[PDB]
Amino acid sequence: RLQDEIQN
Amino acid sequence: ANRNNDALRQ
Amino acid sequence: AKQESTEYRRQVQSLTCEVDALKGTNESLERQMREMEENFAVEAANYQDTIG
Repeated sequence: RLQDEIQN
Repeated sequence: ANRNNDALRQ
Repeated sequence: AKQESTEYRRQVQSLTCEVDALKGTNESLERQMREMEENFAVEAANYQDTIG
């Protein structure tokens, strides 16, 4: 869910 | 993308 | 020897109830390794919303 926010 | 996310979060 | 035979038979029968209640809890550890695969299904769901 932090790779969602970071890669977005 | 939101609706299929909330279906996999469900 | 019959009071002694009544003792060690009860202690061995109590240990037999252990060895089969342990196995039904070893069959419960085989479910906690699926609550693992469901916590990895939440990793894969947060990775689905990542990738999407």
